[PDB]
Amino acid sequence: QCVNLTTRTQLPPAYTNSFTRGVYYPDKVFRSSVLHSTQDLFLPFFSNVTWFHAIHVTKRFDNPVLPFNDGVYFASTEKSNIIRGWIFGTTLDSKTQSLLIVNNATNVVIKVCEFQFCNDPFLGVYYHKNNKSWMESEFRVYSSANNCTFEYVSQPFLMDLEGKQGNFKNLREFVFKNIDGYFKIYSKHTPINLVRDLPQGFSALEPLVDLPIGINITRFQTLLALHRSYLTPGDSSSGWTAGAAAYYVGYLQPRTFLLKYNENGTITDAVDCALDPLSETKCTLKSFTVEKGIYQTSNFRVQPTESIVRFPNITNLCPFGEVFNATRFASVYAWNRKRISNCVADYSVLYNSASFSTFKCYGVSPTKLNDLCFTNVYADSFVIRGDEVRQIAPGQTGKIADYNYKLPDDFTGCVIAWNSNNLDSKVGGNYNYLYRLFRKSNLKPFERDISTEIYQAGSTPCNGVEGFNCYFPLQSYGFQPTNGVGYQPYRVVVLSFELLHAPATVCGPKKSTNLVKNKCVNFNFNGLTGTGVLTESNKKFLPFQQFGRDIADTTDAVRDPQTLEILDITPCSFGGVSVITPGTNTSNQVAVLYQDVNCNVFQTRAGCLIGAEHVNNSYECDIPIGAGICASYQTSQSIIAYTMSL
Amino acid sequence: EVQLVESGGGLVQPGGSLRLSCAASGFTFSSYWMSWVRQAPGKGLEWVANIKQDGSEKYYVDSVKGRFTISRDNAKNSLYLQMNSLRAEDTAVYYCARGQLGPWVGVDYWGQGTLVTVS
Amino acid sequence: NFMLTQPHSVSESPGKTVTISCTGSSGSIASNYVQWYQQRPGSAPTTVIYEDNQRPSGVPDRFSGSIDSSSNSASLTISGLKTEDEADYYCQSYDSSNWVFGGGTQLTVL
Ligand SMILES: *[C@@H]1O[C@H](CO)[C@@H](O[C@@H]2O[C@H](CO)[C@@H](O)[C@H](O)[C@H]2NC(C)=O)[C@H](O)[C@H]1NC(C)=O
Ligand SMILES: *[C@@H]1O[C@H](CO)[C@@H](O)[C@H](O)[C@H]1NC(C)=O
Ligand SMILES: *[C@@H]1O[C@H](CO)[C@@H](O)[C@H](O)[C@H]1NC(C)=O
Ligand SMILES: *[C@@H]1O[C@H](CO)[C@@H](O)[C@H](O)[C@H]1NC(C)=O
Ligand SMILES: *[C@@H]1O[C@H](CO)[C@@H](O)[C@H](O)[C@H]1NC(C)=O
Ligand SMILES: *[C@@H]1O[C@H](CO)[C@@H](O)[C@H](O)[C@H]1NC(C)=O
Ligand SMILES: *[C@@H]1O[C@H](CO)[C@@H](O)[C@H](O)[C@H]1NC(C)=O
Ligand SMILES: *[C@@H]1O[C@H](CO)[C@@H](O)[C@H](O)[C@H]1NC(C)=O
Ligand SMILES: *[C@@H]1O[C@H](CO)[C@@H](O)[C@H](O)[C@H]1NC(C)=O
Repeated sequence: QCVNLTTRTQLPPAYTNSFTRGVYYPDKVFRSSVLHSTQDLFLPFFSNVTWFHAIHVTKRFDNPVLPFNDGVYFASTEKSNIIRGWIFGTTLDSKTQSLLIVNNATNVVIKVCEFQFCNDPFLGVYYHKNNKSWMESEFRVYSSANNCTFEYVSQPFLMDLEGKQGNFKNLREFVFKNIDGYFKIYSKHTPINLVRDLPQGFSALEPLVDLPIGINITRFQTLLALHRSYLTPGDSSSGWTAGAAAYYVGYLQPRTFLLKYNENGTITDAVDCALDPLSETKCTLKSFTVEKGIYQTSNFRVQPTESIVRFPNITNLCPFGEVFNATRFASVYAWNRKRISNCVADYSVLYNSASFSTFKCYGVSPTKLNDLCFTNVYADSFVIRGDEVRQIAPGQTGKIADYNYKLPDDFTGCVIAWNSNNLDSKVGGNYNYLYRLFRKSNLKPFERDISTEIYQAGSTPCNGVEGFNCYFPLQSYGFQPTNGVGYQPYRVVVLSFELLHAPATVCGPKKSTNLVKNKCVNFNFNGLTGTGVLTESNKKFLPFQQFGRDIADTTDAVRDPQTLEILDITPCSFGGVSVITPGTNTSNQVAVLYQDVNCNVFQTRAGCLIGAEHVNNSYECDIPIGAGICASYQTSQSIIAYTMSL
Repeated sequence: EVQLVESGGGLVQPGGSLRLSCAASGFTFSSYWMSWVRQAPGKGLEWVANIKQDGSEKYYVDSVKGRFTISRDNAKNSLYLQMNSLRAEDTAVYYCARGQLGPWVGVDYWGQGTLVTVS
Repeated sequence: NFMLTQPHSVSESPGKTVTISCTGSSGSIASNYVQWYQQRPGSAPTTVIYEDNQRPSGVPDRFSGSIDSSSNSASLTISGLKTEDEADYYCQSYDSSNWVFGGGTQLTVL
């Protein structure tokens, strides 16, 4: 069971700075006098860390459910042993496996099951009147659990439950990690005499235990113990005390560290590779001592920002006008067949209008039609009454669907239908439109018939004359101006798209973004995906060329198709980060040198030099740079660059 | 991410004239279909009107035929909805509905809307 | 005079698959596209199923649709039936230069 707290005045969390903290043994191996670099999750040096308060003198009780990232750092400068344990989980509602570490006064157990936590688990400490000792009775951390698969009891660590307000005398650090479902705990007790601003000392954290757990962890909470003496009434509403305590919480991120080992196989110092250029120079040379001279650590490369596309001027269009604006329409049994190819497809006016009645596109989705490029486009056209419009779709059967026009079951095209009653019928009605009622068998899809032979239905032939048991399959339509809506004539145009081995001849429209210049951008001018700047050239092009190369056979000149401008292609920038070092036991600052990148800061002939001040006078030089300019450490005193004296 | 802002209501009038506006941003206003959709409080959805991207064609439902008008422009990326001869049935919330290709793709775009009551 | 007929209270079931039917009477709904709209009660509506065979980006796959031309009805199926389903559904087709909307199918008890 648990109880809820009341709203009171708290203190906002503050931020402090770490000083060479969060270093542990990354493996279970022995290294003696070895400078070994490994990729593992540590705490970066001089990084922002989260700080919480736990001292009563007011009433600061802040234990939020902080998220669990990849590896955490937990440092506590505990003196009176107020901290008890830690809990972990994801949703904290008895739905997933969740972890419970409580270091109790008798023994340490590690149970991980679906316990039912409250909004703030805590341990209650009471002061007995007859017994002058502190004991813990309020076991309120959860309600109950259903089932689990793992449990572990640790060594019986002895605890003091007396709380005081004095200065801290011990410092405890804890590191919790979870790779591949394995739980890691790293800890080491280091006595110190300090209250705030943790010292710059170094202390590697030895592994403690390696419980295999195999669950997901994303949230965690901190457990604190309060005291109930005779001064407080004893109710957990507004009056309580907790002594003096403080804890720190940090988050680990993957970094590359070079670790120093002694003859005893213990870690002494650590140097980063992505924190300081001096640290990078130290860790690249695999040595803790750097002499004077030039050094190369890594490279420098600029990345593209935008991505511009300028297709050529689209003036090509498909003959979709007269195939829809046709004065005369053929019969259903003699439907027209028109092939459309070698043109840029334009369906925008096809779907932007709404005079049509049917826009059902089988096989392919009409929402993406400008992006699809096809080889052949076919368009049929016939007139059918409003009742026999659903028979056009494949699968359905009927007189029109099986005797005049049949579509395949794997159609990947579109059907366009609209109503035109006044145009297709006068006051007297139309009688020039024919259709088939009878046929020997069914019709295979995409097959039309022109023969108008008398159909016989019986067994006795009629000798090719009009009579009984044989009639005319071809018959006319009767149309009226005042007929029903379903009897009104409708014009149906069917679009068919197919793919063959020939190159695609129909394509959608092409967009064109605005052109920016003098910037490291990416462009695709129909023949290459080139990234670079686009400067203004002074060389004209013959009026038939779109590409352009150089002596080294590299595409470095492409003409803008819409404005007929000649633009050059140039890589943005690349190079390395060279560093000049005064040497060991002489200085600590370095200067960054670029070989050919063009930009305290001095613009030298041999690239860009920063961190070194140029002087006009010339002395003898010791550290070579190039182009008759060296660097030296001269008078405080800083790194100076000057022309070398012969 | 497309922002739609509507502020055209907030007052009651019997049989008067009302001015509703939908403001849109984050896309090209002159290349997609547009629509207006209203809902009575506690009732189902129903369609009011639609317009083409260039404003050439404007259609309404037969209930509001004869009255009502809709217009658009692409310079300021805004809509104009004007109403006249209101009735007591017009207590509804109004959404400016954005199209993609035409009347077949679907509405798929609804504003937050503005509460419009008459009394 | 096209209308779309659909119920008002269905799918009051925990954690399984239940289908909702939308049908018309004046004409065939399979000629044009029909769409399903999902509306938050008291806020902006949204859209769950469109194109009869598509769903907006970010929409979970639990929702699915189908077309039965024999009964002239459109079926919307929800599989997960999770805690984020408290809405009323609508069915929308197009006849000729006009739009008709469904009556509404309230779903609150999940
Ligand atoms: C023939 O096809 C063209 C192409 O769509 C139609 O021309 C358009 O007609 C609309 C009618 O309002 C105008 O708004 C457009 O400006 C026209 N565009 C062009 C490029 O001319 C034309 O209407 C069709 N003919 C018929 C009889 O419908
Ligand atoms: C830590 O963050 C705070 C605010 O986020 C900032 O004021 C402070 O300077 C940071 N500390 C360091 C060492 O950068
Ligand atoms: C200390 O706490 C643990 C945590 O569950 C518990 O198992 C143990 O019984 C407690 N010790 C005593 C003496 O109650
Ligand atoms: C019960 O334990 C089994 C392992 O034996 C585990 O797979 C299962 O998830 C547990 N039950 C629940 C509800 O998590
Ligand atoms: C736990 O969560 C992680 C990440 O969300 C996931 O990869 C893993 O499959 C989950 N395991 C269980 C048992 O839910
Ligand atoms: C560590 O090695 C040094 C080098 O001889 C030695 O003086 C020291 O006693 C060793 N410490 C331990 C704990 O073995
Ligand atoms: C490209 O077409 C536009 C109009 O579509 C025109 O203004 C421009 O001059 C054309 N570019 C040429 C011809 O280079
Ligand atoms: C370096 O760049 C600056 C500004 O971009 C320019 O003024 C200068 O001429 C460049 N240097 C060389 C050698 O091109
Ligand atoms: C060095 O002295 C010369 C003398 O004329 C002067 O022109 C130049 O600006 C000086 N350079 C610096 C960096 O002071």
